[PDB]
Amino acid sequence: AGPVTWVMMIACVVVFIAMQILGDQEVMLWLAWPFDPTLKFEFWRYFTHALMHFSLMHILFNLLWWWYLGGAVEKRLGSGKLIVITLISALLSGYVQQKFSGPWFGGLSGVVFALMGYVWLRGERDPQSGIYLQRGLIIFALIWIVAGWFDMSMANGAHIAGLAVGLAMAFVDSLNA
Amino acid sequence: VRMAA
Repeated sequence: AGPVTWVMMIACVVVFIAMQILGDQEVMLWLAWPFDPTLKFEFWRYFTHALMHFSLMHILFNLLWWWYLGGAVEKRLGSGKLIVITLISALLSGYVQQKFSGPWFGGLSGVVFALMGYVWLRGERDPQSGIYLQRGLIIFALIWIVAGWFDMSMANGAHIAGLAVGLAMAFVDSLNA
Repeated sequence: VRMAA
């Protein structure tokens, strides 16, 4: 089942609903990464960027990946583990996307790229954890990054920063194991 | 705007 898996899928749907009623821009003004240093103390923004989606294929594609991989981490390593991966990856993939291309980005695939990174590496270095990423998916993941380099209009810094975060954490966690 | 993706 997974409480931290469902809470995030419900948050993303609640916020998507609001973007349909109020328009994208109206939600963006309030949930996006701070665009002005004066707003730096609006702490929610460092995380809230991750809840915003721009089409139905955007949310569905993301929530599917979140369910498959997020649910697997939560099931085997617990709710606390998936919380910490989510918070650290959302903050850092946000920070890198803002530097690459400014603050107008949104979506969960920064968290998703860190999950792909964590589940793959953790499954190779600590097979006993009981999670893993299939080879057929580590290829789709890699095609997905590079298809963003050569363009749609993806947040490329989010993708690469997320991936990096998730490898790092999976490495650290495959020492302590 | 850029999608995370």
